[PDB]
Amino acid sequence: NLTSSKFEEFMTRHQVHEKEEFKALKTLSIFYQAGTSKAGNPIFYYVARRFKTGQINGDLLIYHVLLTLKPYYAKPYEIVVDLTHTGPSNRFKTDFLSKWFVVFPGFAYDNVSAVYIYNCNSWVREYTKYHERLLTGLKGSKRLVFIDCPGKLAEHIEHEQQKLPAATLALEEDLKVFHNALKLAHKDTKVSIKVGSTAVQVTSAERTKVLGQSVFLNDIYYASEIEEICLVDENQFTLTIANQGTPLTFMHQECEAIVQSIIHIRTRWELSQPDSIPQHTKIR
Ligand SMILES: CCCCCCCCCCCCCCCCCC(=O)O[C@@H](COC(=O)CCCCCCCCCCCCCCC)COP(=O)(O)OCCN
Repeated sequence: NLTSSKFEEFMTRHQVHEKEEFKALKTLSIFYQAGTSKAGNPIFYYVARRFKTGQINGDLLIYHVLLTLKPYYAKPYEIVVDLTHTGPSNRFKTDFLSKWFVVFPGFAYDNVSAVYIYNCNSWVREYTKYHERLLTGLKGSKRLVFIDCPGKLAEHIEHEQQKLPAATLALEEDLKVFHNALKLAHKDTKVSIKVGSTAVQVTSAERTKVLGQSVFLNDIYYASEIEEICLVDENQFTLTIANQGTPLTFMHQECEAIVQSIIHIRTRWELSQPDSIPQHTKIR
């Protein structure tokens, strides 16, 4: 017996404005409004990789999202979802994922004009497949728009109005592209490794079906997550990532040149961290 009105009433009396954990949600900037699109509707951003799946009460996030939509959700609006560097540590669960469908007034769902998903990656696609039963409503919908490059965003949201997180923008500068590479797995597929100053981006060069739509799957591995860099052969090199299990092996004509480039970034981070040395070793 849960509806949009009871949830709204419950939070109000269960006062949360002075919790000192509801305030931090604003500074963290998980959900905020910025700019307007060509059609003239306001645009809201959702930074997906700022939510830790077990550190705050889930109901607080819903209330914060709701409280910033009341003045606007009576008319059409648009949402930009930023999935940069999203992983299993910031997922929703079935108990908490199904709440999002039964908490807002029924017309709030209809006013959503379009959705712009940004920087999808492999984990998200697998996450969608597992929960495909719930997300059947979104299957094949025409309101989902997938962005392939930052330039395409200009068409829908005009430049000088887009406000993405400062971190997200920094991940598209000083790039060192290596086109035509190939990824070695159970089923290989073209990729294009890029090695910026801070992190390594494995941008797939082939479109794949996500929620019934073809799209590219860009993946980002940060320096701190890089553990092993080796060159088995000039044809192939292998990378090991923390907590990801099996290492990733790729084939390129100049793997040694690419392998050298990654080492430079890793070495600089080693100097960057001030801590002398960690204590003990984690074993699984
Ligand atoms: C109603 C307004 C909702 C505003 C939400 C703002 C915050 C965005 C957060 C997006 C990620 C987390 C929530 C994802 C589930 C949202 C489910 C939902 O509300 O879906 C309905 C409305 O959705 C929308 O209008 C916008 C959908 C947002 C984008 C969804 C992306 C899905 C792709 C995978 C996301 C993986 C996220 C991983 C964890 C962060 C679909 O329409 P319907 O016909 O089923 O509704 C009638 C139900 N009685």
